[PDB]
Amino acid sequence: DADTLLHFATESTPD
Amino acid sequence: GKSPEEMYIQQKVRVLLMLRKMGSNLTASEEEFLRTYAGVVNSQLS
Amino acid sequence: AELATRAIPELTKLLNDEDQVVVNKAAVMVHQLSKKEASRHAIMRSPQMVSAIVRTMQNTNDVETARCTAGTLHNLSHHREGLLAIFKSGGIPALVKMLGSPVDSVLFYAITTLHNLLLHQEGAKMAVRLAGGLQKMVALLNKTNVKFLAITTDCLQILAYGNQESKLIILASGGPQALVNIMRTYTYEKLLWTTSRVLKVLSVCSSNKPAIVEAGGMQALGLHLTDPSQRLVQNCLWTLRNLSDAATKQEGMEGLLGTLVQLLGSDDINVVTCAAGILSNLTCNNYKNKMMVCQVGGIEALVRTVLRAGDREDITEPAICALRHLTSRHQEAEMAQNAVRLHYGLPVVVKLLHPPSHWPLIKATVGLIRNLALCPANHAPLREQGAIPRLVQLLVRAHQDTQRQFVEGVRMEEIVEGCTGALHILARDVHNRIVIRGLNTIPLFVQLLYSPIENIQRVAAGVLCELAQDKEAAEAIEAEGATAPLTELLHSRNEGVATYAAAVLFRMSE
Repeated sequence: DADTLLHFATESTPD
Repeated sequence: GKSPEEMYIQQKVRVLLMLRKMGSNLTASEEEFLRTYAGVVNSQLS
Repeated sequence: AELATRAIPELTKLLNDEDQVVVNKAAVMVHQLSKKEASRHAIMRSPQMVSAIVRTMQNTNDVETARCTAGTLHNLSHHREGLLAIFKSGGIPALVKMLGSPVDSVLFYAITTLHNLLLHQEGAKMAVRLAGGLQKMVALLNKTNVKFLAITTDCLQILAYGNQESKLIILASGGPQALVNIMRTYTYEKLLWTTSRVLKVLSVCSSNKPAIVEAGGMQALGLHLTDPSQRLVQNCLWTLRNLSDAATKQEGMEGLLGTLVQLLGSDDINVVTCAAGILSNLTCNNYKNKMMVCQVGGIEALVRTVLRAGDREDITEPAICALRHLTSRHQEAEMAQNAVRLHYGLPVVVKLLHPPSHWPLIKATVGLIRNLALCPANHAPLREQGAIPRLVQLLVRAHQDTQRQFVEGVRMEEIVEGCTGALHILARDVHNRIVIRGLNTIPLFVQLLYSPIENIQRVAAGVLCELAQDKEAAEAIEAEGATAPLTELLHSRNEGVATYAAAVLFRMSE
């Protein structure tokens, strides 16, 4: 159970 | 290890020491066992 | 009026005269007429006039003229017909060339006129890119006039939005470092805001991302997280989050981390959501960041955040993940494990194991419980919250699934492994072992011993090993035919599997 990453890609406005 | 018996004992010591190293508690019997065979313990532990 | 028939045509002829002396004069005059509506329309409706102005501007050597012609185009760009005429007169290539001008008044007119074209004139973006405007603009980011910089940075944003090619050119021109420098140097809100938007756009590019992080982007953006400007703060948070999955190796992060922990208390859902996401990524496999976050009260702040979030998973998932990271593999993991309980977090944590929680959240929650169970003081309270029966239910259902792939992006193999892993740790307590055995789980753990997945084998052998420390339980495990499958695990390359399996065998026979 290693630590995990969350991948985000908000280029404008999340919706 | 010059017999199946001595082989059993040597591996049991090794497993118990690793078990404790991995963070699990040993039982009272196992605790006594490790004392009875402190020699073996010290061997592979040294 | 006489504007169309006499004025404009005469002036446009003068702007082409050889004796540039009569030109600088005409330039001045035209500039004045552009200042008044009536004559401004006469100018924009004369292709010959507009062309003469463009030509003159990019050929003059007389500053006063360069400024007057550029200013004229600037005033025309306010109108739709003006934007089109400049565009058709080849004004973009000319304006871009003017960005190399040594006269500040000229640069301001040129950049603002281009900004107007980029904002409203169809075809403007391509024209600017083709004229090499991106390189010119980035090179201008070393100027110090903040209103000028605010316009220039916005131009880059307009040009870079959704355009990879442009993002790469900005990168090749040193954009990342120039933009980060601006964030650490100026205090003009509008410039910080426009610059943060350019950075946000670039932060989704796999090439610009690492560059921004290397230039000190994380720390630079962190300097504005408490600014009164909400638009600025939010854009910085968005950029930070986009970059966060690639900055787990930066330092000088104390301030950023401190502020993020504070933002968890915000009443602004978007602020809290972004803050949780960023903290989760920055604590991922980085013991120093884990140490600092706990140091500034991160555990309490995160627990409170989870409490307030309720069923909102955009907040609880990253927050629970952050907590999982923070309660593992670092000097202060034990205090963190204790802190979660001390700040009344155990009840909600266990609560998240139940519907409406979705799988991704369930997976993170089980991992957190597993870490919390490493703290003996959490054994009784976790039990008293009903964690064990739920963990068993999750385990049983997931195993049955793998026997009959990604459910919401989660394989049940992971649930089987995770729940068994949490039970393995919980089994360290005598009372938990009684509950566990009473749920008739031994037969299942024995079957998990045949799992083709090594990690499942390890935790299955693990929980049986803990359960076997009690005489009666060891007998029951042997009575379940565990001996055969355990013996088969003795030669595993995985030390854990080999050790736990051997231990159960020694405990069953002793």
